[PDB]
Amino acid sequence: KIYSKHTPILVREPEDLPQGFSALEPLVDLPIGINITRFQTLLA
Amino acid sequence: RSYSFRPTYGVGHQPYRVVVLSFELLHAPATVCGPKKSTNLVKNKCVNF
Amino acid sequence: SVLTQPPSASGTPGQRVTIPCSGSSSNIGNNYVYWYQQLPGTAPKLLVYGNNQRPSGVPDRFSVSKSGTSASLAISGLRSEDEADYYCAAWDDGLSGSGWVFGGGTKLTVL
Amino acid sequence: QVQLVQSGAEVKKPGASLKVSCRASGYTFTSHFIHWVRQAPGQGLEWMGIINPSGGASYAQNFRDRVTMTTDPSTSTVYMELGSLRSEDTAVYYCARAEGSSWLGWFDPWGQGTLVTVSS
Repeated sequence: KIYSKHTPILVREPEDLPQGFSALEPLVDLPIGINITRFQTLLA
Repeated sequence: RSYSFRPTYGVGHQPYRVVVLSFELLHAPATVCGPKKSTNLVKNKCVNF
Repeated sequence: SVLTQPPSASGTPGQRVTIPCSGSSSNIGNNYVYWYQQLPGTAPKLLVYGNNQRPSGVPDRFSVSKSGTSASLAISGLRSEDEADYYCAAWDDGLSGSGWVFGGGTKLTVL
Repeated sequence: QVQLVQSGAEVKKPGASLKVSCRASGYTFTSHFIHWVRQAPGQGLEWMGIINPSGGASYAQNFRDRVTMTTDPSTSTVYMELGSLRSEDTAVYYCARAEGSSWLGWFDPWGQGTLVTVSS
């Protein structure tokens, strides 16, 4: 399950994480059935 | 070894096309299912459709 | 000689002529039926093919129908020149060999 | 003219062989399959052999291992050799043709037919 929230709105300096709240709609479900314990991110 | 497919050979020697609709032994979540039926709509009645 | 065909046909004058062609489901039920008219001493000629399309220039006096695993040819208003030979052609599968086995031959007599 | 010409069977002697030449005219040889038809007196039609315009061939189940039959795409002619004659040869033979796709096809060309008679 991939509970996703793509928010194209912020106007503020980066600093630390902001103060706020918002839910996360469910978008992506895969019945892949495999077991994963290890992962990496795709750095450029 | 090779084949021998000629019109001389009768029934039982012509090639037969075979497809096997096997499945996993119900271990992973179900991802394929058959067709589902349908029923007309009834408004304001003690019906369980 | 698996196929069975009448040796001859008889009937009173002024009656419609009906010829039944019955076989199996492999050659008629599962395959198209070819209807040939053969003249005495002449090679057979294809007249009816596919039961849906007909060659141009053929009058519609003859009629053909298919029911179940059999077919019937109906001719209305028999004339003296209708005495000829008629052949059923279909693809059959035999134990010895599978192919296009035709009929034996039907002979008509007019008194 | 569009015609398939085949020479009739002549008289012969025991221990000899009969050669029949079938030639197609009026159309290209590599356009229609070549088919054999047999008709006995007072009997329907029987078929023996198949020769493709360019490819293999199908022999006769009953007349196998003793009939020479091949193809030659040079003169648009084919030759059939018969040996070990028998009284069963008394019939009329059609060296006919069919459509270019076999199975569901029209038998547009017909042959005159060769009368073969073997007797003692």
